[PDB]
Amino acid sequence: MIKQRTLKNIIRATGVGLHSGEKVYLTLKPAPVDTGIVFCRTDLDPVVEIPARAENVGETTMSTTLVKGDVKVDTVEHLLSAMAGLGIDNAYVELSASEVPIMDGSAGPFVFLIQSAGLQEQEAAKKFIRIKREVSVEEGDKRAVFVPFDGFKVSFEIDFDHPVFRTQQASVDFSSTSFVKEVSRARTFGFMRDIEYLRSQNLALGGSVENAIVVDENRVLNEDGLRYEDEFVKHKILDAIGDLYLLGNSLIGEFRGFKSGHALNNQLLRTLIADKDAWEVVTFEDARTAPISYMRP
Ligand SMILES: CC#CCOc1ccc(C(=O)N[C@H](C(=O)NO)C(C)(C)N)cc1
Ligand SMILES: [Zn+2]
Repeated sequence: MIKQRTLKNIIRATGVGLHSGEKVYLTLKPAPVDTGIVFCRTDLDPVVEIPARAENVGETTMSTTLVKGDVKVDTVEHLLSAMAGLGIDNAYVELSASEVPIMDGSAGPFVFLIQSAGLQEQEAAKKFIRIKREVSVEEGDKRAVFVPFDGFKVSFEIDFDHPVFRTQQASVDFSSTSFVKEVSRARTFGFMRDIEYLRSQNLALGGSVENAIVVDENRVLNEDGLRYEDEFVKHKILDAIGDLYLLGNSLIGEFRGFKSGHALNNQLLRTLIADKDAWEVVTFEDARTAPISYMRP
């Protein structure tokens, strides 16, 4: 069988929230079978747990935020993209603040911290969600779609009227290309002109060339340039993988994004969940037959 996975050992990371600018401690802890991903705010008294599920998504303005009453966990998408890429089903995510650390702006440091500690396969089948029919959400010129596909594929299109914006479309098939090599290192991006407005709203407070691609009026400000020729659209793919992982199970299908973001990604998940005839929970007794393959633990 394709087994569920958790962490072999507890791992720790320190960083700052991209939007809050606040120092934060992140701890990833091994979790038992069928736990899912659960956030734990250890700076609160009492401590608050927020399961990483589509129903707990409260805000989608700049990042995906989880909410439980008056308690929040901001910018969960890059850590969840790393967990989805590596096939982590169960984990406790302890945070000392309301925002996950931005690290270098990509999923790269999270992928490394997890792979350093290593993965533990658990004696229970991994549950997948197969897309049986097309599900789509549109709002204005923005669109987010699930199409049946025997594997996992992400297609994305962005349309920025800026001189820096190169390849604005990309399609990644996870049967042909690894998450680690092709997507994990794609950093988040911001426009210098927006950062001014964002900081007046207490947003992007921790943003810098150290954790983001910073775009000027005509070029990338970062001394060392880009990690990929199409790093902007590859980061949008990284975000969709993370937002989609809030479904709580790995998807077997194709995601297509057209100028979409966190808000529409969550709306698509909400529509899929509601449209129960569009999907089915499946397990694979033989990994040789399975449409999605994961790296050895
Ligand atoms: C100096 C300096 C600086 C950096 O400042 C910012 C400001 C905002 C963002 C942001 O909103 N990013 C989003 C993201 O990746 N959500 O996961 C994205 C790409 C979907 N809009 C990123 C960096
Ligand atoms: Zn992002």
